[PDB]
Amino acid sequence: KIVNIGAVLSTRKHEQMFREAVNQANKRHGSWKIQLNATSVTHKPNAIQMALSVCEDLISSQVYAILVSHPPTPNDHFTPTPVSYTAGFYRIPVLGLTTRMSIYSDKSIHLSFLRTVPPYSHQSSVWFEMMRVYSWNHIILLVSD
Amino acid sequence: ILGLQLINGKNESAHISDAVGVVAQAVHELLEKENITDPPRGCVGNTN
Amino acid sequence: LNIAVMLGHSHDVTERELRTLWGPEQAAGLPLDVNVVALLMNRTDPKSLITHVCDLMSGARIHGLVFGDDTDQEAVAQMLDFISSHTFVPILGIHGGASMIMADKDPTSTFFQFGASIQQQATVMLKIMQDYDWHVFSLVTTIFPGYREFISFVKTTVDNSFVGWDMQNVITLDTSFEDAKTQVQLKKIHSSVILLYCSKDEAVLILSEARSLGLTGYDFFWIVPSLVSGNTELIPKEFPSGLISVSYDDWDYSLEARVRDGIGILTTAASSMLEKFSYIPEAKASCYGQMERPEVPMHTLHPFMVNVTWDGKDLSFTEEGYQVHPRLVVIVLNKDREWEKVGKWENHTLSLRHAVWPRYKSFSDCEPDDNHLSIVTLEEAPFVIVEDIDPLTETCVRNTVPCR
Amino acid sequence: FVKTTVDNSFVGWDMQNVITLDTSFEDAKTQVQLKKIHSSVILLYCSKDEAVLILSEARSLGLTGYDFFWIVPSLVSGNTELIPKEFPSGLISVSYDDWDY
Amino acid sequence: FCIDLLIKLARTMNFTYEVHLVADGKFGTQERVNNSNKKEWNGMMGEL
Repeated sequence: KIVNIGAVLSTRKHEQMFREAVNQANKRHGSWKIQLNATSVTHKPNAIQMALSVCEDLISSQVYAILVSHPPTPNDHFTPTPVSYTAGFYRIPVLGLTTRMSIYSDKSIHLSFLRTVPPYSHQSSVWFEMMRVYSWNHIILLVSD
Repeated sequence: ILGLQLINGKNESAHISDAVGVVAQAVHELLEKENITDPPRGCVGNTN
Repeated sequence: LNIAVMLGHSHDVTERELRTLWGPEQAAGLPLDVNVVALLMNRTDPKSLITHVCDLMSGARIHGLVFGDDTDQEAVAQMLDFISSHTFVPILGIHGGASMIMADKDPTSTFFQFGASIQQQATVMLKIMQDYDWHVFSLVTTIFPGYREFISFVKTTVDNSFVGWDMQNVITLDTSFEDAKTQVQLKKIHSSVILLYCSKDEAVLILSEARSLGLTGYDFFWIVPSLVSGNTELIPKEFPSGLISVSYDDWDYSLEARVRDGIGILTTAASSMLEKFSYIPEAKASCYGQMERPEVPMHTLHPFMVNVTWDGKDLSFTEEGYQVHPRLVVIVLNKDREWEKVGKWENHTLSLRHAVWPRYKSFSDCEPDDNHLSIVTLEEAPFVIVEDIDPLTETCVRNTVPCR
Repeated sequence: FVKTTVDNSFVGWDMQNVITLDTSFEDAKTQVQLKKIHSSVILLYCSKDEAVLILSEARSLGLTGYDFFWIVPSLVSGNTELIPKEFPSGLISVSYDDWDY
Repeated sequence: FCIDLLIKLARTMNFTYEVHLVADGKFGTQERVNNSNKKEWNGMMGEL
């Protein structure tokens, strides 16, 4: 019944809409089997401390799927890696939606992690999609690595 | 120069809605499946 | 300085009872000899791992955390690599789950392994085929990470060589392979050799499913890299006797020898850095707190951990994190289901002990084999000519038979 | 009769395993001996219900593609107008006339 | 003799002429690279 689906998110305001969202989810596919619960804690400062919390709080409540977003204020220096690691053990799928640098793409260092935000590598697909119909084919490439 | 820009960007509410809808449908299918292992107490103790 | 070890309920249970490792004499000439700390934690709980590491760090400031495990969950190694980044304490896993190798890691970490990369394993695996001339095969790679590095490496090495292999259907089956997605797929395979590569559960399921129908016969040897059988002593019933699998050492190289190999380099690293510049500093003081500023003047002893030699064997690491010269050993089941040996593997030479293959019963209780004969021949000038082996592609030209 | 005819004519016939599967085969009294067939033509011959069971089991895993024609005597499809949902298209089955005569 | 054919084709297709020779002198009989099994496209074809 209590199919916990956690979502580690940004500050309380950005986490506010979840308790409203779950009620709509609990109502649409409603039955006496899918009475979900929501447990969430913001992106704590530092990394090891939050990695403790995700086991101290989230799976300590025996959760079933994890949702993760970007830290509100800082840059992509400390994107949440341990979520893909702490949940990496039990091979539970983890859903990201905004964090995006294309390192997470390959399912070799992060096992199973799907994103609703597409990494910048798709620009190459977009670049192809327009250079086809532009009357030019030969192209020079410059990029860091 | 050729600029570029995405549609949604910082619109996490719609992403949350779509994600929870997809997950709800998937778990509604999942509840009608084989044995579902009860998630453990957490990190402490069990490492199966 | 201070060095700590870490192990749990392995094949040897003395450990702390044993003790006295590196202590009494060992390499006594090292100035400022380091002590040892014995920890016998059993459960590999993640929070337990972090708590243990942080408790050790906040206590005596260690400069080495050699670790060995006894489970098979591969996911451990990534977290040791992760902890290395966030604690600046070098750490070298040896035996168990946290021993197998994975892809490139972040250069900021200071974690190293003891196994061997998939490339060297594949090279040795192909090297066996030369001494037995079964040069016809067909891979089966299921889903696992790296399932394309293996395929690309084998494809490149086959064509790059000049011996003249015949590489048949590749068959990159995937998914749940429950009922029908492979029965058609796993029916076109007729060559005498397989090169399966997957996880333990995947290997068990594949062997059980394709044991009956596809190819398990007298001339259907299976070979597979070390990933499937990496711990031994947990062999299930599905594995058929006669399977070959190159693997890192299990019988020799006792854990007592491994540990003496372990702390030795750390002491030599301390000597090297002291000669370069006597600093012997700490790494991150205390793990926990509000300290999030990455000062990190340098990786400390990281540049000194490469090309380190100690009492014979050269323990030289790679930038990715492999060695340069491993100690691979080719091993095989037998009648009583216990790996014994087939031969060693030196720097670039195997020199396997055995003669032509004994042709074990590739089955359990089964139907016997009779299609093997032992023809005897002589040499006459125009009918049967005997010639020596050739220095190039050293088996023989592609229009003759092994005339042992 | 089929063995005699197939081995007495010139033609150039090439026969294979015969597989006299037995029992009611709830699930696995035929499966361990059905994986062997890999040829192009089958000549199933049994009662209608058993034929449905066998075809459903075989299509599920074995062989139903563009080059696996099945051929069956009239004892299976004899009454017509009773096609189950298991029969595959492309069957060939001799039968007595019902459209003419 | 080949020069006449080249002149005719170039005059038909009206482009430049940048002639050379081949340093080693060969028809690109490829061999492996030094000490490694990687194929080395030497000679004329490899240079092209």
